Amino acid sequence: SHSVKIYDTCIGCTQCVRACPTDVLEMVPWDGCKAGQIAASPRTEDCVGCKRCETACPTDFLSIRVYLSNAETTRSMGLAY
Amino acid sequence: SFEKWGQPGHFDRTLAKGPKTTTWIWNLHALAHDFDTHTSDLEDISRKIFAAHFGQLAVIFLWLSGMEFHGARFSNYEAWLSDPIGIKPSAQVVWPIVGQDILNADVGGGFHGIQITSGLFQVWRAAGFTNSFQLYVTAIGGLVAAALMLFAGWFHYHKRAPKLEWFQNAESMLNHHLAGLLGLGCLSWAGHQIHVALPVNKLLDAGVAPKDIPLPHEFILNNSLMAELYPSFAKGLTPFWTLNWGQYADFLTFKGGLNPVTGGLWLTDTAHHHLALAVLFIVAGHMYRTNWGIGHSIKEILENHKGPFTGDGHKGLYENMTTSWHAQLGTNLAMLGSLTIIVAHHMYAMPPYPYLATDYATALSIFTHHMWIGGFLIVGGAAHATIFMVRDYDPAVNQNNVLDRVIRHRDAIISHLNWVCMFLGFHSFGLYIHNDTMQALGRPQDMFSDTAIQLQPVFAQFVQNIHTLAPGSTAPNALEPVSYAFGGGVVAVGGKIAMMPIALGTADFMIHHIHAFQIHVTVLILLKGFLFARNSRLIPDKANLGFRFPCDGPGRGGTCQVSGWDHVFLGLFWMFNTIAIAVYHFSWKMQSDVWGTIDPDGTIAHITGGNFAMSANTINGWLRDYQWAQAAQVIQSYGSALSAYGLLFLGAHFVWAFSLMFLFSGRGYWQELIESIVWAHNKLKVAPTIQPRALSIIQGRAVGVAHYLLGAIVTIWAFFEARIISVG
Amino acid sequence: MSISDTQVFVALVIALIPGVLAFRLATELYK
Amino acid sequence: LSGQTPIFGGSTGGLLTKAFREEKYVITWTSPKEQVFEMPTGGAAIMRQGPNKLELARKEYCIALGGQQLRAKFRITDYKIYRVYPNGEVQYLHPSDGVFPEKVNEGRQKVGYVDRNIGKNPDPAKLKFSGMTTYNA
Amino acid sequence: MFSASFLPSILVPLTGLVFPAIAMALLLIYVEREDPSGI
Amino acid sequence: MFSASFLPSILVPLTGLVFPAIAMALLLIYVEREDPSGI
Amino acid sequence: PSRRDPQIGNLETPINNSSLVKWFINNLPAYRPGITPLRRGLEVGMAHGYWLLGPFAKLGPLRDTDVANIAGLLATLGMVVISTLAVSLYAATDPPKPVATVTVPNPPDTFDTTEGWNTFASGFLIGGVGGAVVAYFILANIELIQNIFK
Ligand SMILES: CC1=C(/C=C/C(C)=C/C=C/C(C)=C/C=C/C=C(C)/C=C/C=C(C)/C=C/C2=C(C)CCCC2(C)C)C(C)(C)CCC1
Ligand SMILES: CC1=C(C/C=C(\C)CCC[C@H](C)CCC[C@H](C)CCCC(C)C)C(=O)c2ccccc2C1=O
Ligand code: SF4
Ligand code: SF4
Repeated sequence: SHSVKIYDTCIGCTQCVRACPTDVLEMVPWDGCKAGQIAASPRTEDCVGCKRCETACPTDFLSIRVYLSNAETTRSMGLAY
Repeated sequence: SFEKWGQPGHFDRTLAKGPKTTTWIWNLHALAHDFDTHTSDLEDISRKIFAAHFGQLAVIFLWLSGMEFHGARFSNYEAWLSDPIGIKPSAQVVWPIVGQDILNADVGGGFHGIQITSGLFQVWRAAGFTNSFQLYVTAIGGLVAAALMLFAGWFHYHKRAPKLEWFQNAESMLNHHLAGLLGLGCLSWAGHQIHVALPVNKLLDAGVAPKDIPLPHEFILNNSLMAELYPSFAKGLTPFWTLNWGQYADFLTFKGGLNPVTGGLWLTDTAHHHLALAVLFIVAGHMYRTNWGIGHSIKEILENHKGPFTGDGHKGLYENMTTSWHAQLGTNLAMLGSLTIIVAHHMYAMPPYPYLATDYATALSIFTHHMWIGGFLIVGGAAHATIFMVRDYDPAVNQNNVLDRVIRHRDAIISHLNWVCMFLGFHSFGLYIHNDTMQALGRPQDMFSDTAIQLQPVFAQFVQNIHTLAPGSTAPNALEPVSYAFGGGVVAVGGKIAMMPIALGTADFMIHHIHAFQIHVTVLILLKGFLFARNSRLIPDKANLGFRFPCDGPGRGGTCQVSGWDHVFLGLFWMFNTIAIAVYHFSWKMQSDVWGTIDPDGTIAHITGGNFAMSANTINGWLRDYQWAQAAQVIQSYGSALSAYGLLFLGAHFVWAFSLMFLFSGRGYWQELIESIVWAHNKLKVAPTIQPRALSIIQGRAVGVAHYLLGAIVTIWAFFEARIISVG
Repeated sequence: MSISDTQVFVALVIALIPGVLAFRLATELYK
Repeated sequence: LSGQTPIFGGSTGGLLTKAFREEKYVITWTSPKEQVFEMPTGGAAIMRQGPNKLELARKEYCIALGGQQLRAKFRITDYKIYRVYPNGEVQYLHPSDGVFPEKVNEGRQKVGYVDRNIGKNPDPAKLKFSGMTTYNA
Repeated sequence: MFSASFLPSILVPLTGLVFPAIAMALLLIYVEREDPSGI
Repeated sequence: MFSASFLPSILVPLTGLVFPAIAMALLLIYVEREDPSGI
Repeated sequence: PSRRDPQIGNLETPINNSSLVKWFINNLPAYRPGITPLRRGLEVGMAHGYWLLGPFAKLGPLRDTDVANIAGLLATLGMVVISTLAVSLYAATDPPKPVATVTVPNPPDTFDTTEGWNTFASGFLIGGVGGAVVAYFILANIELIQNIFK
């Protein structure tokens, strides 16, 4: 659906992965900082636009962003009907 | 013992540390009372509620006693005593300095000041008040009782505070209150009435030297003058010992109508009224079960009423009514609101005080005041219902109950509701604008009044009729009809109407129907927020997240304004509309075909001339034939001694536009402007340490709606206040 | 004396209470 | 897929014609105890013993129940969710990590990345008459 | 006539004719019904 | 009237009613077209 | 006891599953079997064109003039025409999800198809015109009862 954007400032507290109710994140193995596993978006197709995730990102200039696209569908719009 | 106040945030652990930014100020005035948000304990909560109630009562006593005192030393009462017609009561004399010197409201007898409109002297025409010194003592008593019960609150919180089982005896609560409070107070007031009120009322028929009229001590044990009138009232003959009450036909009677010598009704009826009510709900309030092993087990009554459509009936409702508080709050608020508005809708056809229908200024002031309070608080009742829904509930004790049975089929209810609202809405308003177009289109035969296409509310007419001839058969021991707007003779005094029968033609139809329309949509909004409070078809975390929050991000498109109190925002807008047009309708009719002047033939020359049958059918007429009259003097109503009060109607528009400014705009814009001003101030080394931050969007919405309501209501009260001054 | 639309009234009291009450008391016994 | 459902009379927030003709979601777990609980479509019910089939039209309700209701309250952490096609095909959309860890594995899905500072960012000032955005490095 | 309205003029025919008509029609189609349902 | 003919009597309805009718009908059937052709 | 599952968004209230109502709804020309779509259109047109002329017959702007009968006739004529136009174009653009939402225990009929809809519209037109003229004839002689004077 919409697009997701990842950066390097992921400290690795993993408050975003516990905040997104849409299963669009996972901590893939990293090496750079003490994190060793940095967040990423494997399952964008279920993005919702709630962006409760970066509100859970404590990093200065929060490490995740979401570029809110234009190719919406019944899934991205979230209708029970 | 003064070392404790200046330690702010004493009740919250978070905002107690320090004011980082201006936000810390705002919340200080926001969480000072919801101490349910402080702990889980309850005895503390109850104690706080008791003390707060005592404080409110204290300020009550204070303000009433002070208003008395003003009435004693700066009010032309005792001069207005001998003549309640040719003198207009007043108070609050103007202070003679620059700016307020021309405002001397001179009301005859040289008494300047401010021509008030609250009709307290009317009470002081029934209480029989001669000299202001007794009133001085009254104020002293009021204030000392205020201080007394405040001290009592301090004691019952700091030294001996009540325990916890002291809360939930609603049985003894109802018994004590219902019986002891209401019945004993009412019968005591009736005893005061018969002893003093009607005697001096008798003595106010022909100028019987008011102060010379004796004092109550001259009637406590002096039964001679009490034996002058009412021969059965020698002592009483005490025939109640003999169970005979036929002797007492002197004072304790039943007339039921207007007394053209008092400007109000016959006070004897009110006295016997109060007697009957007293004993009636005394024996009522003696119902429920208490400490003598006798009475209803009320938590079993509701268990019994179930059936096929019921499911399981009213099972399991007391945990809600006692464990939680917001429930009780909401229901009692709704009931009080309704009760108040019926009171308003009530006391313009049965004036219960002397000189009420003859005094055409206090009436609508009291009416509109109470009417506004009614709605203005029933919406709050509904809001507290919703706050109960979000704060207090249970999945366990709420299986299939009459409560749960609606929350399972809400969609059908609300869909049919929307259906009804749409139907009524255009069925009324589009019809109205249709007739508007027809009148503007040289097709007058397509109008809808009597002189055109017909419709007549026969139901109201027939009910009023069957009310007209009530006495004799339905009311044998009754003399006159209950009122005179239904039927009877046009009752009046002087060249001044008291009450005439009211006519319901064609224009009544759409007016009542749009009343119902707006009430329907109001219920729609409020109940919608009610049901869709915890879970929506898209948001399943509402109760999991709160009820005071702005939005849930730009998911699903937009989601802003999905809490509940925004529902009540929209609802309060709508109820504003409702009550505003309601008071419009009431004022215009009761100044168009109920009120005016009178000739020796009883010829009622009304103020306006019956304008509904002429213009209250098309929109352009509604602005012409109402506000042309409602303002044509306010433009020039200033510019002399008893005119100088340039009213803030000219002033309220400004606050209204300033209001609407807050609504249409976001906040990031203001935040950036703030940051630029901060840059400048920091360049000149004046940067305020506490960093300013723009308002939160909910805060801005709140201040916008507040200013909106304030401006509107100020405008309208200015309107009809000056309008009545032009005739009263 | 004699009557008016009140006879349309006494007609109106029928066709809900007695009407469908008798209808149910009939259809109870499985046509 | 178990022939059993919690004790629940009925309601009107059920399914629509979009459900049995476009998609259904399914969630199951293990509740050897029967406790009263809430549901997102309005109303309450009480669970069954062992396998517990809850079938639904959307996805977020199952996630809300699993996260906020099941393991947050009753400590059941073996619920599985599936997406049912209009013909009957089923997709094990989750658990795509088995144990619901949300951070653990010996190796994970590795395709694509962006580890780039934002101060230096591609712009329409440079990317012109293309169809892409700032996602270049 | 009297203080009532036209009603006794025309309310007999439908009760006299058409209601018997539908009665017997429905009855006849009832007495030929299939199995095992019938209304 | 004047030196012109009836025309201003009846030439508004077709422009007022029927031309909008065909306009919207053609438009609606256009906004549902198949692929990849369309007129 | 729902239709197939008590958790579905449907209820067994005794207004949508009463034997009286289901018998009364099944045998309507929209559902009663043993007929052609042609007859369906004919009958629906008959009914509607038979009642949809009064609502403006004595109600139109020519209400009390001495012609309003044929005026209402022409009005309802144009009305049924444009209604047929509407349903025909609906058929023209009809076939996304070529079904109708089914709640009657059985499917209604094979009436659910484009050319079926077209034939139905034709029969609607015919029956509507017919109901129109026959109502106009009933209403023609104001003396229709005056000759009877009963
Ligand atoms: C509405 C209102 C108001 C008013 C109020 C009122 C008016 C109230 C009332 C109240 C009252 C009116 C009260 C009273 C009370 C009383 C009582 C409660 C009584 C009791 C009694 C008793 C208890 C007795 C005792 C005794 C004696 C004395 C002797 C011996 C024997 C005995 C012991 C029995 C106000 C303005 C505020 C505000 C607004 C609104
Ligand atoms: C003006 C405005 C601001 C700016 C207002 C701010 C930042 C508040 C600043 C504090 C105020 C200015 C202090 C009030 C000062 C007192 C009122 C004293 C001044 C005297 C006046 C009464 C004349 C917002 O932050 C905002 C946010 C969301 C929606 C709309 C708006 C909005 O409209
Ligand atoms: S984006 Fe935030 S929650 Fe996610 S890994 Fe980085 S710091 Fe942790
Ligand atoms: S809106 Fe935010 S939390 Fe929700 S799916 Fe998209 S990135 Fe994740």
